[PDB]
Amino acid sequence: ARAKAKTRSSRAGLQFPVGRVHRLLRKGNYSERVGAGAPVYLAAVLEYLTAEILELAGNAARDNKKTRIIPRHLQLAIRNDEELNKLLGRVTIAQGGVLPNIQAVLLPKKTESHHKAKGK
Amino acid sequence: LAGNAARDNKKTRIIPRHLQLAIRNDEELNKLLGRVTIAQGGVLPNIQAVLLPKK
Amino acid sequence: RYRPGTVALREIRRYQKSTELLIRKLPFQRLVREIAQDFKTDLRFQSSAVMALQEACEAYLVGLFEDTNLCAIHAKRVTIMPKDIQLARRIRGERA
Amino acid sequence: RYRPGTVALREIRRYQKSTELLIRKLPFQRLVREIAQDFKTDLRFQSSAVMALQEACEAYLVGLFEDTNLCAIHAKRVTIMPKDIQLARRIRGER
Amino acid sequence: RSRKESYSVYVYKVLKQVHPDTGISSKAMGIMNSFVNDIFERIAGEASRLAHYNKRSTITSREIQTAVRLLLPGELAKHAVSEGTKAVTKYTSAK
Amino acid sequence: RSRKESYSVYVYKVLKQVHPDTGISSKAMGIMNSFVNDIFERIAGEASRLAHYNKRSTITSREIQTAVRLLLPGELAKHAVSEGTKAVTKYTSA
Amino acid sequence: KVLRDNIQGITKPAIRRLARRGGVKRISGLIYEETRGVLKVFLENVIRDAVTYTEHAKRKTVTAMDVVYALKRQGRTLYGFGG
Amino acid sequence: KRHRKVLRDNIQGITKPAIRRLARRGGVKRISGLIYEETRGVLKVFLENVIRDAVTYTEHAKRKTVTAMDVVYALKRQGRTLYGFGG
Amino acid sequence: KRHRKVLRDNIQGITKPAIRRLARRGGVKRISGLIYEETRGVLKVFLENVIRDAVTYTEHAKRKTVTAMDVVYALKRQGRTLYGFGG
DNA sequence: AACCCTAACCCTAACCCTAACCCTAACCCTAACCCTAACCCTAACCCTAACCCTAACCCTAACCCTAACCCTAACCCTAACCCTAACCCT
DNA sequence: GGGTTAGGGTTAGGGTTAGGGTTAGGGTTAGGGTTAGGGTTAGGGTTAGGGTTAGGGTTAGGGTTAGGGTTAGGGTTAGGGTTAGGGTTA
Repeated sequence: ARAKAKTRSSRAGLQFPVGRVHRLLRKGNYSERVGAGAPVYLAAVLEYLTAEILELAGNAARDNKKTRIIPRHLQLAIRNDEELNKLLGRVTIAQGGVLPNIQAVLLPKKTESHHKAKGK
Repeated sequence: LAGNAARDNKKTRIIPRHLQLAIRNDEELNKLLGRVTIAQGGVLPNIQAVLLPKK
Repeated sequence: RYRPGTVALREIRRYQKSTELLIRKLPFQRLVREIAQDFKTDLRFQSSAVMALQEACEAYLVGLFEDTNLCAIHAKRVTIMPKDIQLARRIRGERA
Repeated sequence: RYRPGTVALREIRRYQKSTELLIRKLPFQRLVREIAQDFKTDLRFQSSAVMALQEACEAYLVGLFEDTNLCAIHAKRVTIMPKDIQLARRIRGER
Repeated sequence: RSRKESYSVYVYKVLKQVHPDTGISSKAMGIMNSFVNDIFERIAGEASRLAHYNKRSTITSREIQTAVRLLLPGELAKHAVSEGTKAVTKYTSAK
Repeated sequence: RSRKESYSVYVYKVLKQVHPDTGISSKAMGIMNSFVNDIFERIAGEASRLAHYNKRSTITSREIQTAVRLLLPGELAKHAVSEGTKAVTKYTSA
Repeated sequence: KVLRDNIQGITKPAIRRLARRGGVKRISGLIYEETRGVLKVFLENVIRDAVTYTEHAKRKTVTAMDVVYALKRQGRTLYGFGG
Repeated sequence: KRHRKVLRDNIQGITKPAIRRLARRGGVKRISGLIYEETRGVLKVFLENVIRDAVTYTEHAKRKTVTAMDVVYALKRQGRTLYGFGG
Repeated sequence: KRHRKVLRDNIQGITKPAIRRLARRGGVKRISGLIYEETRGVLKVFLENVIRDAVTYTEHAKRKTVTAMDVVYALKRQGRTLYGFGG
């Protein structure tokens, strides 16, 4: 009952492996018995997170006229979104850098009044 | 307010443009002179976010 | 003489728009080697390990300096004080 | 006539040398019930659960007030400011 | 030759699906590889404790769905939950 | 009704050994019970990861001895290590 | 679910003795609102965590064990109640 | 004639003008005087802690080479999940 | 290269056949459990606040060798003069 | 928002097992619910005493000036220390 | 991952003086505290009745496992699409 090549596995555009997670969770000393629908859910969540991160980093990469995803682009993209920063608040990306932001209250003279006189 | 708005442009002389920028910035002064159109003052640099080339 | 106040912001923007290393490699390697010798002798180091150590130290120093500046600028002072670092470390829970 | 500056320390020592509850139970239970109703209706509460919640809230409030006082006393000010709480929350990483 | 497990083909396929004419760099691949393995031990690690707390030992689809609302924030948690439900529905519809 | 596991007899024996004519209170027993179970999942939890990081799966005496210096500070870690070594020596002797 | 008269459950003289336990001598005016808002946000987070936990266990009674587990997951290992 | 080990001038490896541009990345404009010593002491304490953790890890693995993976694992155990190097 | 024993005597050597032999001269008969450990620590300060004086003395005369003529002036400041080996 | 001349790293095919994803039957083991009864969450109220609310009098406390002087701000001749290939091993 | 021999050019380290930034002194005029008084509103007993909490046979729909086939998946390999610097133009 071979019939023809029944293409599946990576169905519905789910490019994440739906099986290596189950293999890594069984030997990972997590639980005694692992279900079948859990790896699918985990792979879907991981693929959605990766796709969101990539689509949020590519838009920031295209702003600097760069079609490459450098670590600086990922650092600027993660530290921009609210949910992405709340999820990755303790993660420090190597070769990333601080977000370009200055600070107010830096000049102490502000008004710059005439302490002298008009007539010398 | 006019002097504070003019000091940012490195100009210690109050011009009508600085007066228009200072009047159209304060919330208390905008509701009073809302129907006042200061001549030779222009508008405020405000561009919509939809007009900018986003994603 | 012109008034300063613009070279500092220019240097800040230039160093923020670049991702280059500021601390050297050989002095840091010698320092971590001397520190490791205090616990156990006959120890070596690699390149990626000391690189990750330098990156973590740079991130920690940047965060500590940012916290110190944010604590000092809120007290009507543009400069920071040596006690502000201890204050930030006590608030964050690094030394108790 | 006693000058001000001693009743505050006396009350502080009296409240620190005692381990009695300060917040009520029924108002806190009604508050947490109203909060739980915003997510899902038909919910109940116990006694040990709300007791642990009150204890955790009291500990968090004590820590936040201590941090606010320690931040305010270092700026030559004996009193605290409403911005000091936000400052401490931003430093600790709560926002 | 004991090769090491790495997520490269799937990452490149996802990037090409969400952004054409794009790709990954050198250190970006290792960063994404370390990011995947970090959340892999965080979501799956909480499911084991959640199953042990209820005197159980079966981690099914609900154990992973409920762990999304705990790790992920708000809007991302609902989106991931919807994606997982659609995926399990497409899986149960046809094998 | 299914009894619940609690550390009470051993705690009372230890307290009587280190301090005569003493005892535990009401909430103190639950506090100590919650404290024991907290460190029980912290020391034993790190040994599994330490064994998995080296492509192993055997948690022996060295896996617990090395985990002492990671969780415990300085003097307490050396004291616990010495106590564990003397205990394993008395166990292997007889 | 009561009217919006429970959110203002924190008074003003009662919170004075509460801050005196830590070491606060003088407070202010907007503290009665800022502390209330911070407490409301933290309680919303803890209640959401407990609701997610009791939904994992398919239970409708928020017990002390679930609250202790949620506090430990957030980073506050509370002792006393539970196990 | 032919020996010599290590000294201690490496502790003063942090200068003064080089640390000025380092703090400028975060947003610091003006520093002070005792910062060059306080920051050095804090860095020394933190590095001693991280080096002790890495030494304990490499002693568990019975190795004498501090690799990047052990440093990353120690940083993650302390509370700093560093990315880039390792896996 | 260099020898791996760069410990330079981590305050050892003076153990059971030395501490007991030194205590037997005074009048100590038995030794309890601890006794030691701190015995090698109380002698560390005796060389920390004495040899530093000799080093500081030799640094004043632009020298580099602590002779016997400088070790007697350091002990005289504390209040323990020695006759014979000094001169 | 020169974008270009420089220009190697991101770049589409392709490709050979290939090692994990799927199939296919057996089981087998993992949730309600209906009797039930027990004790804990909640519902009206009385008192009365510490606890709490509201003016007057005033003694320290924070802030805005005034002059003042010492530390950190900005080149300049260097010339020592930090890189930049290229193999070579143990 | 260390260790070698050129080298050389960007980076690090010696004066310097002048300009604005903490620090030091005097009321100051607005800003919290308290003790005398009273009118509570939360701290304790008595119930008792419903609204939940808490164990137990029994499935059948939820799972778990030994076997193939095999679609999908993992190290190399070009030549081309914008990416870094250098003079121009702006």
